[PDB]
Amino acid sequence: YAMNVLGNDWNKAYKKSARVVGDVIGKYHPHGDSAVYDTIVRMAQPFSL
DNA sequence: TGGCCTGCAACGCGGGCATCCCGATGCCGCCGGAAGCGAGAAGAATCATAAGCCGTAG
Repeated sequence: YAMNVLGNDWNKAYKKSARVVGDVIGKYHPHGDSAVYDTIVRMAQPFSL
């Protein structure tokens, strides 16, 4: 939902992950930073999904 | 297509009968072995008590 509200489509340029992590911690998931980053890494691994 | 079962006819040998000689055997007495499973001991299958990682959380 945060990535959709931010407006980062597939046909756009890349963006830094720290901004997205900070936004998620600030608005919706204020439960640390390690879990969100680990979830992002897990979603980014091709051999994991 | 080749071989087998059976009817007809001819031949032979053994079933039955008795008994004399005979071989097992039931019984009796004396001696042997194995069973008797109960118990002691060893081996093995199974049960009971720690970790390692799977991913977000502190």
